[PDB]
Amino acid sequence: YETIKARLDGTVLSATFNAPPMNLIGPEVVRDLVALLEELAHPTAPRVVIFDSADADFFFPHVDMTKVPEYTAEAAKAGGPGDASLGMLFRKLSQLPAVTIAKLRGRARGAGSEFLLACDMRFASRENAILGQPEVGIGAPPGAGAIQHLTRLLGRGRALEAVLTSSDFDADLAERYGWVNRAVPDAELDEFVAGIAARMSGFPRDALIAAKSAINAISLPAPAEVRADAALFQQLVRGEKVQQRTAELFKQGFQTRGATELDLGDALGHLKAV
Amino acid sequence: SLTASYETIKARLDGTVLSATFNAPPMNLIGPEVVRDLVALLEELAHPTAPRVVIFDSADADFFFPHVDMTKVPEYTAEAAKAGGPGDASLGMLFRKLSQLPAVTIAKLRGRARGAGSEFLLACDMRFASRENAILGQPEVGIGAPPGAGAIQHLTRLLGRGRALEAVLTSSDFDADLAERYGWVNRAVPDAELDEFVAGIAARMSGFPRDALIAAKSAINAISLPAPAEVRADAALFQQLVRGEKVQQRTAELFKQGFQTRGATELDLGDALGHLKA
Amino acid sequence: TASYETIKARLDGTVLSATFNAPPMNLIGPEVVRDLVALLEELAHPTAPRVVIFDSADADFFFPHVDMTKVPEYTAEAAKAGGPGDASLGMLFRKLSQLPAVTIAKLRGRARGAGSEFLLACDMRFASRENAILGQPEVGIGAPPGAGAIQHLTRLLGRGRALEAVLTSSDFDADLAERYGWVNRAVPDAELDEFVAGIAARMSGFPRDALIAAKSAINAISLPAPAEVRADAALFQQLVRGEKVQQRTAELFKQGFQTRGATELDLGDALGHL
Ligand code: NA
Repeated sequence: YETIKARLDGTVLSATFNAPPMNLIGPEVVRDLVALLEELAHPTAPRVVIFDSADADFFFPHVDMTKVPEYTAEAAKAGGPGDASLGMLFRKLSQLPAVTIAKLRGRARGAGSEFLLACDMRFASRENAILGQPEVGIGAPPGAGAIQHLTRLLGRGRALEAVLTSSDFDADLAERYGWVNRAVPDAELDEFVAGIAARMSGFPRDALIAAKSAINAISLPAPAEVRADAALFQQLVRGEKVQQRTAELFKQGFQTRGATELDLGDALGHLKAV
Repeated sequence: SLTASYETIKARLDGTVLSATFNAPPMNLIGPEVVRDLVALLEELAHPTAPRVVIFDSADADFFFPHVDMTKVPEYTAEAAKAGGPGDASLGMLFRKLSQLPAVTIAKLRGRARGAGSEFLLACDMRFASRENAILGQPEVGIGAPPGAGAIQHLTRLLGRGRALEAVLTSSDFDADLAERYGWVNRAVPDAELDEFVAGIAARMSGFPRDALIAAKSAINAISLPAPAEVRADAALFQQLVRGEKVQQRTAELFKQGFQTRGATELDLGDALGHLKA
Repeated sequence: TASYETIKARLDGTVLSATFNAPPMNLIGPEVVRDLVALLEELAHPTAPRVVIFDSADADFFFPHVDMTKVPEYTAEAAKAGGPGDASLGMLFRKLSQLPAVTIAKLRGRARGAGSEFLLACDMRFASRENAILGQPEVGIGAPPGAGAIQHLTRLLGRGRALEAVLTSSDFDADLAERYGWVNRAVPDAELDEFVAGIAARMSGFPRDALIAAKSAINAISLPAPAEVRADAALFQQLVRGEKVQQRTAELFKQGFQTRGATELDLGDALGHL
């Protein structure tokens, strides 16, 4: 794919997001993810997919704020009527027959964090993984699953903290809060994740699918709630207050590889109230 | 900076951040005055131009709230009723209104918060506790009733079944570090850093769009709060057991040893309960 | 107090210490299930002990898993505890969870499969840092866990960590089990007996109706519905009928399953070699 480099080692696929300049989630990333999910639904597809990033500093910084309609239209192609949202695409990711493992170095914010949250397991580099939900600070509630996943993983208090402060969390704090399964030393992370994927590679396909389906049924929101979250994000992200705050962010180097994106959580605290 | 302040709650507004300090001597028992003032504060905070964020703390040297005043239950329940509709005459329903406020609420804990005191903190949006001096507990079962103002609903969700059964059924006191490990508080913070930490959190949210804060909070609450019927059921059961013979006898024994005074029984109530003889 | 063939019981005031002792290796077989059914009946009485501490007499195991050579027999025993469609360890363990008596599982050594599910059905779990091991080997063999691990682990661990524990079928030490939420706390082995005795003692003088009321209210929020317990069992049964489970179970027996060898001592690892 244009934005996803795939290497298949047995029944384990390594899918690497490589969408220069900085791995924004735009229409091409979404299009290629839609195509990948279609492939991974095949009976003889890999049992396990490991997701990682080719970018030095980011997994995904967030969605491309200049292409919201465009990436939304790509996301719609994965679903049926009512599913024109990144949120419903990430729901399909969560329900995939393949076991998905997110391996995080560097920064994953906004829908970047939501992508990780939709995967089955998250393992993060202690030294360099950073998670955040900048959406509220910019001016919209998270629209692709953070509300649904974080509330269940973190519990009410910690989810309110993460979502409403829009602050950045290092890997150790993310582990303590439950946002990732575990923080692992950077030097051990690749081997640790490869080993886990190798565990499951030899297990009966139907057992993996049955157990995952059963756990998902208990722990995923209903589609109505996913669609409601997306609709409210889609409304507020087009609103005047978000326009003004995003305009200030653009002046300060938003969607460039600089201080604003590297330390976006901090940057939001300096924005003038609208 | 116009904002109401009350006999038992010292409230002041600095921009869009309200600081509200509970100060109800002699020892911050949740009595009718505290409940009345909290009812009034929650009504004020429903206004669209009200503060984005409220920081709650305590003026008391040793307690946030020790628990409810067990000598004034009908009187404080009557005050609590004024916050809601028919069937909402309970601290549980008052604390549900607190949870659902448009304002983001931060509980800053030093010293002891037990019973309905812990339940107040649990109803707030975020809890940050002094590592050195914060203590949490649910003494209700040890006295002889299940918690009646939300601890069952909140702790089961935050702690999970096993740890909630441990906390509620043992009525033991938890220090800040263990409270954090169990999920009763968001984080334990060194005492010397706690004020600045909480101020920073509040300052973050102070400049964020009001509608985004409210939208996100409301959606999170929808997933994680009980239904009103469950809150009312929790309250009903507590109000009846606090009048059964065992609670009356054990409460009387506790009063004999200094319950509702600033002494060993209240400073270490978790321990006191374990030594009461059946 | 009553002692049983496989459950050695001592009553001290209002605290019952019930020790599982079913040689050669504490498999959950028909005798264990029979005796557990009888014990649950006794513990329903108004003047039963307020608290029960469960432990094991076996040097290496709490319960390794069920005796897979006696499935009809132990199932028939479990059936006696419930109504139509309750002939499952899942429903038996639900009855355990709903007991008026407070149950504390004190874990040394290995508890896997339905052994872990027994512990999960108890009210509190405290584990020896040095020697407690937990695992759900079911997916590795080829079915989702059928006796409550799906329902309990998803709630206690959250989606990500539950998917990890269930899909990997890996063994978890006490410290990791505590971090993930599978046990309440990990305690040094030398302190574990005193710690658990202290917890039981806290509750010994508490009003019976308060303990029962609070436990019932917590269970109502945190237990699955009976239909979901029945469905967990049925899903396990569908997959267990399949060729892969039959084949992999046979290979495990060929490698010393249900004997005190490497396969049972280190079952998590053993599944990876199939
Ligand atoms: Na948790």
